[PDB]
Amino acid sequence: VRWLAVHTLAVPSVFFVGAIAAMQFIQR
Amino acid sequence: MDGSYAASYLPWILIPMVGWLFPAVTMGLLFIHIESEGEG
Amino acid sequence: MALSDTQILAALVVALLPAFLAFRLSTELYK
Amino acid sequence: IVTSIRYWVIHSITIPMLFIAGWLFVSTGLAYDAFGTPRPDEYF
Amino acid sequence: ELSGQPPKFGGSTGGLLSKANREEKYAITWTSASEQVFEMPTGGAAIMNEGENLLYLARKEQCLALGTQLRTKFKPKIQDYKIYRVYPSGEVQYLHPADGVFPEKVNEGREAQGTKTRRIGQNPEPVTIKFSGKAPYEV
Amino acid sequence: NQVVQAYNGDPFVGHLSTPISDSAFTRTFIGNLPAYRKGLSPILRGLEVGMAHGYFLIGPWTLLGPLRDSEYQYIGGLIGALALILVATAALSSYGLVTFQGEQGSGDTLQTADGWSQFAAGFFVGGMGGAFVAYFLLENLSV
Amino acid sequence: SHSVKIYDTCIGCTQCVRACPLDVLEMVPWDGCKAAQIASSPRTEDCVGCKRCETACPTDFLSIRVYLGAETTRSMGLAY
Ligand code: CLA
Ligand code: CLA
Ligand code: CLA
Ligand code: HEM
Ligand SMILES: CC1=C(/C=C/C(C)=C\C=C\C(C)=C\C=C\C=C(C)\C=C\C=C(C)\C=C\C2=C(C)C(=O)CCC2(C)C)C(C)(C)C[C@H](O)C1
Ligand SMILES: CC1=C(/C=C/C(C)=C/C=C/C(C)=C/C=C/C=C(C)/C=C/C=C(C)/C=C/C2=C(C)C(=O)CCC2(C)C)C(C)(C)CCC1
Ligand SMILES: CC1=C(/C=C/C(C)=C/C=C/C(C)=C/C=C/C=C(C)/C=C/C=C(C)/C=C/C2=C(C)CCCC2(C)C)C(C)(C)CCC1
Ligand SMILES: CC1=C(/C=C/C(C)=C/C=C/C(C)=C/C=C/C=C(C)/C=C/C=C(C)/C=C/C2=C(C)CCCC2(C)C)C(C)(C)CCC1
Ligand code: SF4
Ligand code: SF4
Repeated sequence: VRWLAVHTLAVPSVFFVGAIAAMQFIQR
Repeated sequence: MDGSYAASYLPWILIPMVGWLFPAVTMGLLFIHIESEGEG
Repeated sequence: MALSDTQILAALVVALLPAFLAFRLSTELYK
Repeated sequence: IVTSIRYWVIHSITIPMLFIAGWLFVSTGLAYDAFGTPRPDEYF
Repeated sequence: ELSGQPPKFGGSTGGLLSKANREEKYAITWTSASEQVFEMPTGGAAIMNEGENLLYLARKEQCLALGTQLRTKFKPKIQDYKIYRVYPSGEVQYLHPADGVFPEKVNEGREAQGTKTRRIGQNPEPVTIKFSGKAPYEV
Repeated sequence: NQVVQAYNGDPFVGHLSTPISDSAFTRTFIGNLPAYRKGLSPILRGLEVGMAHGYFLIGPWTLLGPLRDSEYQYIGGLIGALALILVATAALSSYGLVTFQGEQGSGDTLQTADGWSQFAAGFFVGGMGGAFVAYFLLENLSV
Repeated sequence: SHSVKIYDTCIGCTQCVRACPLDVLEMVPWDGCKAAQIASSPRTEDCVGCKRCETACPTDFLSIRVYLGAETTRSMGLAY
């Protein structure tokens, strides 16, 4: 349903963008 | 707040970014840069 | 007649280019 | 009504903790370990 | 290392801070013939012992102010005060007096550094030494 | 008799002994705080500190905030507390990044880059926990 | 640190040395004046630029000049 249709994309995207945000700092 | 101009949703997100997100990010980066020791 | 929202979005997309050019110029001037 | 309140509460619990979970996952030695990606020190 | 016998003082809040044990501190030692009262440059008055005394301060100016007070504000004057710089690693550098003779009087063995051989009115013009990273006095 | 003397036996330091600077009750109460306790991991220190500091922040917006009149009152307080704790964690992380980026020691595990980062993460999660438990206590029904 | 320079107009009057509170100046032997002594600044790294030495100088304009430059912990007179 619409609930899954939105959450299946939303719930990993925030995780991934937080990951990339941290990688933007982990670089020496 | 809302208006009758086209794309009325643009201020809703643009103004908070230019008011909170952008200043927070630039002050954070500037604070990090001005404090990096060495390489004078 | 008033502008269309597509015009506003296109204006933002166009304004993306001077932002990138300004970033490049500032980084060049930093050297 | 109360439904919007619960919607806001549910969307406030999860988003920050998810972002911070991602930040913690890649900040510690977990991203390299799980995915097999080598850390820059080991490179030869 | 150094001597001891600190002056009898009740302490104050105007003394040392973190820098003392992180960057440097200063020590001043002197021998007094009587157990008397002097004025601490950090606020308040303290009793200095009869014999040798050692005092730790945070700035060289404070040590030299106490030295001035010792030299001038006592009828039996004090001329043997010594000022050292105490590094956080325990290394102690003897600062004042440099050669043991007071700087106010001429003495042999000095190098005469910092002296220009010209008048202050004969300094080079700023424009002529442009793009040299030096001001007119530096040349 | 004299309740005021030198600070920890050295008068020449810039401090004085007071019934609140080195009293037994003062040292006992301070030494047992989460930021100063013994044998506590930095992550758990941060969790404990953040729990309280986010619990108490729920107050002012609920009673004085712009939404205090409406039913969206405790929610407004919760949102304000969450935003404040988020900005607090960002500031903590920035301080940790800029402070201990030089030489690293393990004499104090809080005063090191990894220790401070763990402190910040635990502080974040504790802030969320405390703010949410405060909201659950204050907010009526909604269950 | 600040730079303290002594020019050839000094008369060996020693006022500058006594006026200095941080022990930067010194009296050295010389021949260009009647007093046969001149001022030197061996410890300029301890000078705070308080300009007391210049205020004590009696010669026309100043035989001793102080130019303020890079500020360190010593030259800023910090106790913390
Ligand atoms: C320098 C020119 C300028 C200025 C002062 C403003 C000012 C404003 N714009 Mg605007 N805008 C501009 C150019 C400008 N605009 C241009 C060229 C575009 C086309 C892309 C837009 C598109 C635009 C939209 C779509 C919206 C605004 C909005 C706003 C208002 C919200 C605050 C803001 O700027 O953030 C938002 C504005 C932006 C993110 C625009 C990007 C900045 C432009 C493109 C370049 C500015 C560069 C500038 C020279 C940098 C100088 C640095 C200096 C301070 C040191 C504010 C009155 C909002 C509004 O009206 O709310 C009611 C809104 O929704 N602007
Ligand atoms: C809005 C401000 C505010 C408030 C209300 C609190 C509240 C709290 N903090 Mg907190 N904190 C704050 C800002 C604040 N914090 C800031 C800005 C920082 C950054 C440095 C911290 C860092 C911090 C740490 C690191 C810790 C706390 C802790 C605590 C809790 C225990 C109280 C405490 O620290 O002992 C009270 C405060 C002190 C003992 C500090 C000295 C305060 C002065 C000197 C008191 C003067 C004495 C005087 C004689 C008293 C009588 C005066 C008058 C009544 C006559 C409590 C929930 C502790 C905790 O986790 O608890 C669970 C803890 O370990 N805080
Ligand atoms: C000190 C001055 C002051 C005070 C007390 C207030 C008070 C208030 N303002 Mg306001 N404001 C001020 C100056 C002030 N304002 C200024 C200068 C501006 C800009 C010109 C604004 C702009 C502004 C806006 C735009 C809005 C407010 C709003 C509010 C209300 C709720 C939001 C709030 O502040 O709580 C939120 C909570 C905090 C800001 C943080 C709480 C800080 C805690 C309580 C400190 C406690 C310290 C602790 C006790 C130390 C002891 C610890 C010990 C026990 C261990 C509240 C009545 C909002 C409103 O409409 O409400 C009616 C709103 O929308 N203000
Ligand atoms: C365990 C995690 C989550 C749960 C259980 C959850 C639950 C829900 C529920 C019950 C709804 C229905 C309310 C509504 O549609 O108005 C909803 C809607 C929504 N959720 Fe989540 N949520 C979670 C996480 C997230 C996250 C992290 C995002 C990030 C963007 C997200 C995005 C959305 C969006 C955009 C909607 C609106 C749907 C619509 O308008 O059709 N969700 N969520
Ligand atoms: C008690 C204590 C200590 C002593 C503290 C004392 C005596 C006083 C402290 C007072 C303090 C820290 C007050 C703090 C006030 C904070 C305020 C007023 C914050 C306001 C925030 C607002 C209104 C935010 C608004 C917004 C948010 C949250 C956003 O994210 C963006 C939007 C917006 C701007 C609206 C010390 C000794 C410092 C440490 C010890 O551990 C604990
Ligand atoms: C992707 C995409 C979309 C959205 C696009 C969006 C959202 C675009 C946003 C654009 C923005 C936000 C543009 C911002 C522009 C900023 C500019 C042009 C800044 C210029 C600065 C200049 C010229 C000079 C600065 C300076 C110089 C030179 C220095 O040396 C130092 C001082 C300083 C002043 C800094 C949508 C979905 C619609 C459609 C699909 C494609
Ligand atoms: C980009 C752009 C631009 C620019 C902009 C800028 C540059 C901005 C800045 C920004 C900024 C500048 C920001 C700021 C912010 C801030 C904040 C956000 C703050 C907050 C605060 C608060 C929150 C407060 C609180 C308080 C206190 C502290 C005390 C008293 C009380 C009260 C509560 C009030 C322009 C215009 C050209 C336009 C185009 C684009
Ligand atoms: C521990 C703790 C805490 C604390 C925290 C912290 C410690 C914080 C910090 C914070 C910080 C530490 C922050 C910082 C900030 C910064 C800033 C805000 C900056 C700004 C900037 C600017 C202003 C800029 C300027 C400029 C420059 C510099 C150059 C160019 C130009 C310009 C102008 C741009 C809390 C309370 C939470 C709680 C409890 C625990
Ligand atoms: S005060 Fe002037 S004239 Fe006298 S000794 Fe010093 S530099 Fe020479
Ligand atoms: S400026 Fe002050 S500290 Fe420097 S030499 Fe002159 S009197 Fe001494």
